[PDB]
Amino acid sequence: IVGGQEAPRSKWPWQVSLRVHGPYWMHFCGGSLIHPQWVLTAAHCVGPDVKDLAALRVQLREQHLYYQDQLLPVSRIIVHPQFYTAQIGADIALLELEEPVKVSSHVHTVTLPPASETFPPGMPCWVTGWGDVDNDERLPPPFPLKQVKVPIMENHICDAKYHLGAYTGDDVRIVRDDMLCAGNTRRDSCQGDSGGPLVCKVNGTWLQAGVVSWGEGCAQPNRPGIYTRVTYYLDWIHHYVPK
Amino acid sequence: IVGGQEAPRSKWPWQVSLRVHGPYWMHFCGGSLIHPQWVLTAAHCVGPDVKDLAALRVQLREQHLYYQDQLLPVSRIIVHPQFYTAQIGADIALLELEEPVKVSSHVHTVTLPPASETFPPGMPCWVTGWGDVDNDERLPPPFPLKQVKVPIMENHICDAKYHLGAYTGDDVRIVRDDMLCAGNTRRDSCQGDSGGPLVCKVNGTWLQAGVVSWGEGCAQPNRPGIYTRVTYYLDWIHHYVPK
Amino acid sequence: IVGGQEAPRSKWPWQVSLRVHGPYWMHFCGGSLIHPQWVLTAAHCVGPDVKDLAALRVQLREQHLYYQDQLLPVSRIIVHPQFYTAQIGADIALLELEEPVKVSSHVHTVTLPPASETFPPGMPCWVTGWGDVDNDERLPPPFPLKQVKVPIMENHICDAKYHLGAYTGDDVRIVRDDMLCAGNTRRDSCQGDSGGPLVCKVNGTWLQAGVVSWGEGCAQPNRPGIYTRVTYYLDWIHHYVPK
Amino acid sequence: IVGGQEAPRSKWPWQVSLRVHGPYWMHFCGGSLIHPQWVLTAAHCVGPDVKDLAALRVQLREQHLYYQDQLLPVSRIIVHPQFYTAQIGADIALLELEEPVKVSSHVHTVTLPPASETFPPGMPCWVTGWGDVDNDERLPPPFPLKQVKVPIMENHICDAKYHLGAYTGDDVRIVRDDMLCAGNTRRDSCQGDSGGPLVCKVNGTWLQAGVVSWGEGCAQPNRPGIYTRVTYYLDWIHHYVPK
Ligand SMILES: *[C@](=O)([C]([C][C][C]1[C][C][N][C]1)[N]C(=O)O[C][C]=[C])C1=NOC([C]C2=[C][C]=C(C(=O)[N][C]3[C]C4=[C][C]=[C][C]=C4[C]3)[C]=[C]2)=N1
Ligand SMILES: *[C@](=O)([C]([C][C][C]1[C][C][N][C]1)[N]C(=O)O[C][C]=[C])C1=NOC([C]C2=[C][C]=C(C(=O)[N][C]3[C]C4=[C][C]=[C][C]=C4[C]3)[C]=[C]2)=N1
Ligand SMILES: *[C@](=O)([C]([C][C][C]1[C][C][N][C]1)[N]C(=O)O[C][C]=[C])C1=NOC([C]C2=[C][C]=C(C(=O)[N][C]3[C]C4=[C][C]=[C][C]=C4[C]3)[C]=[C]2)=N1
Ligand SMILES: *[C@](=O)([C]([C][C][C]1[C][C][N][C]1)[N]C(=O)O[C][C]=[C])C1=NOC([C]C2=[C][C]=C(C(=O)[N][C]3[C]C4=[C][C]=[C][C]=C4[C]3)[C]=[C]2)=N1
Repeated sequence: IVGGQEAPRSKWPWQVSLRVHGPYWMHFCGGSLIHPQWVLTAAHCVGPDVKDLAALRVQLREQHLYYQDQLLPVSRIIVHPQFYTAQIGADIALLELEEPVKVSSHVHTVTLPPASETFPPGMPCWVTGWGDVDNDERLPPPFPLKQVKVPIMENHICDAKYHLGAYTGDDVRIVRDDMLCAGNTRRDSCQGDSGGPLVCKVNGTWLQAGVVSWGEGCAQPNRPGIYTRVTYYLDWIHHYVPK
Repeated sequence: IVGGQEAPRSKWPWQVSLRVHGPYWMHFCGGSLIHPQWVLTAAHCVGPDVKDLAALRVQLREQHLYYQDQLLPVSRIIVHPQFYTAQIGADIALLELEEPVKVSSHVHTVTLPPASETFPPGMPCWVTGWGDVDNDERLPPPFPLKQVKVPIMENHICDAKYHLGAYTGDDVRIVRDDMLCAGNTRRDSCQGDSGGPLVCKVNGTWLQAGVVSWGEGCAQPNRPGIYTRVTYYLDWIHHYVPK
Repeated sequence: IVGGQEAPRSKWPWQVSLRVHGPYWMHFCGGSLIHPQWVLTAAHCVGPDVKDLAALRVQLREQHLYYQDQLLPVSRIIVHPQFYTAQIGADIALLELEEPVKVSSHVHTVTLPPASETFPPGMPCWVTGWGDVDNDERLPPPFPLKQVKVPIMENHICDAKYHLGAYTGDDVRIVRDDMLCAGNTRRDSCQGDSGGPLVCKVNGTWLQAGVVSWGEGCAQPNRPGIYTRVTYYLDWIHHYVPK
Repeated sequence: IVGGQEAPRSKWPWQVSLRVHGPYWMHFCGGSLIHPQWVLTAAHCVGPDVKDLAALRVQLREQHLYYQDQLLPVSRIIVHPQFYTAQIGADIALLELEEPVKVSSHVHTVTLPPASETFPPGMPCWVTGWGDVDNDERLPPPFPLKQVKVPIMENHICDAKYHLGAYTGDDVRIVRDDMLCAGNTRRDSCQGDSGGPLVCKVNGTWLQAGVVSWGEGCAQPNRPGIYTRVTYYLDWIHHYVPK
């Protein structure tokens, strides 16, 4: 997370940390609890190649990473089949936990938007996570969960920005239709936030508009953050995740 | 190059080394001379973002890197407008030297193939460069130009193998048509060879069939190397390079 | 600490951590509270060259590094005038706090030994700290305080071992008189523990026998840990720390 | 070498390069040819712990390291018995080649100074090597052999310099009698030059006055290069090396 700051402990009850087995269960990606037994994340965080579930764990809402670890095993990794790379698209995945979690004020699901929802450009949204606080710049210990207010941006406008200073032809799609974008040169998500959530308060309730996907660096000029548009894959998600 | 030997002084007279400015003019990609004023290379070596031409130079064939440097300035960098990432495709580009080079037995251009050339399996080809000699293993000083004979396989054979051990649907094409496939777990090109040539001997003449592009690691099981299919972009090349 | 276990919250009330300014107040060495206003540590941790005091801070006993920081500023760095390198000797130093500390059962001083105490082999001694759990292997987060019981051996026994597999002449002392040795190939202190305490229970009381100094690697064969012998420097310590 | 330049092909015909086995025979220290079959160097380059000879080699005068390599095996490694660390002293050693090298105008021995010889402070001397061109920054490829003119300085005046900005007491020796110093904030030897020679032209003839040993950083303020004084160990060398 670039810009923004440490999050109050009562905020973002659905944020989660993905841990991979090594000298210690290390955080490699963010995620979100969208259902007592399901975690929404970014496909590249766990794909394209097949993974060994034995080496993966999910950590629910934690104020400071690693301090009060309570690792939860995963039973299934469902990576969207159209995924191969973040730039191409369909960068979204599902993690089924072996046991549902006992929700509470402190830890509970976030809500998916309805297939109609669109989130207008210049709409206040928040992205959260434990990622780098800047290009090649780790979040130092005690590893607090961070948050930043980032403005949504019209799909075509981000595509347009990504063509500036680039040899890529203007009519060649870079930011694709299954993507969403937010951020500026001051506020943005970075490495370590991947698979994390982008949420916006709509009519007084929180909806996940996106999943932290990719981008050319973090908060770079004319290089806004690119996210996997959630509304776009709701049908795929609901094929596994009960309504 | 993985699984090769040091190349003799009389071979690959068209090989070139691209140099980036820094504490010293470091080698970051390969290339090939297709004309006294033009060099063929990979688009991901110089793009998708526009670079400062000043920080780039070209070194013509050397037996060992940095020892007999005679760096040459570049006046133009032309990247195929279709390019953005190597996996997507169109990983091809051109460089125009500020002056034409005097050709000879030790350094002359390579012949481009006719639009109808296929390069089918069985037919032996070679790939050259100064890249790593294995995953994460840099070429050791004095940095000799290496060569290796690589087996060519049909595009659909490689595509099917890139799906083995992957979540990507067998239906989603990975190895695209503007691409060419070669190598195995003992012979392959690695990081540092990108942009360099892949040549096959046809009717006694040497033809550049590909441009070192990408792959999942080097010489890895079920992940043969992927090269930009040169015949697919001939028309584009001729919009800049004389026939 | 090498080959230990995580330490209980009620043990080692004198153990402290030294922090140096940077992206965050990072732990670089260990120490011990010997007086409400004084901290004992290794001279190599803060010298031989004079440092900017403002850039230094001291953290009192903590169960997990960085979790609950309450950094305390330092007004004076006092390094034994005889120190230059640890192998040579006099690897001892004093830190005076700008303010005295309020002691309790969780945070109190350690008892220094009487000038005549020896600590012969077969004595119960422990060494604590936040250092590496092995050679080039950092203590993984949440960074718990570790402890390990180390076997103490006579100086001449360690001096002879350091000579095995070495070109240094036998009559050329390596482990010097103002030094003490402990540990084996399974129990030792490592990088990061430097300056911390080595305590031994003697007749119901805990006494600081030495200060973690140096060694060739950690827990390496014939290379036991070497500590500055505290009894050797009582007179010096007392020219600053009131009796 | 800091603040110097590439050496003319016909200077320092005695400079040598020490190679250690690994992915390739990498340079780790310098040395000098003092007899057709003996190489003078620093003990900290090959000790204090015993090394395996099969892993060591010797490369003679080379304009560019690694280019025209012709490694020579070493029959024996003689490390002064009083050596343990560079700061303590006796940082000198001898390498006995398996064969006598055939001297020539381009490759011959340097001369040892007479026991009574005293290089006056201010003496115009030269230090050669392939070490870093500055603190933490390697010598770029093609790795030319550098040289720099460094002024010798009085042993006492250096000891004093090293106490400035240091807690070490004034009457406590840092720069000892078996050492000598040279260089300033613009001219000095650096990591990789260790074991190399420090020659001075005396009465029309080159004498090796020092062996690159140690120092705090390279070219740092009030931290001149410290070298093992050769004259001091003439008797020890002649005990092995003929006349
Ligand atoms: C992401 O955090 C970044 C975010 C970039 C910002 C988003 C908006 N502004 C910029 N995305 C990124 O780097 O995308 C690259 C796409 C081309 C991120 N951090 O790290 C990654 C890549 C990554 C690193 C490591 C892993 C991993 O270790 N996964 C484990 C390995 C494993 C072994 C056994 C069992 C399970 C697993 C999963 C995965 C991805 N992206
Ligand atoms: C390529 O060598 C690899 C080859 C992989 C093998 C092929 C067959 N088996 C595997 N490909 C690769 O890494 O692909 C990545 C995905 C597309 C290679 N090595 O490094 C790259 C990437 C790269 C590294 C460095 C630069 C660079 O520094 N370019 C300079 C920057 C600059 C500034 C000013 C002026 C000019 C320049 C060019 C570019 C690309 N690919
Ligand atoms: C010590 O932990 C090791 C312990 C080794 C074991 C003991 C028994 N078995 C082996 N000792 C060591 O490495 O000694 C080396 C010399 C002989 C240790 N870890 O790191 C050190 C050295 C060291 C590293 C870093 C600093 C430092 O950064 N100090 C800061 C700089 C600064 C600037 C401004 C204000 C204050 C400061 C302090 C210091 C020492 N020893
Ligand atoms: C020396 O180049 C530096 C020079 C510093 C300058 C001198 C005047 N201004 C500063 N000295 C140094 O760092 O001293 C530190 C002492 C306290 C140098 N560079 O690196 C070293 C240390 C060193 C590194 C590596 C080796 C080595 O690899 N030796 C091999 C290991 C081996 C295995 C099998 C068979 C043979 C060998 C030899 C040795 C020393 N000093």
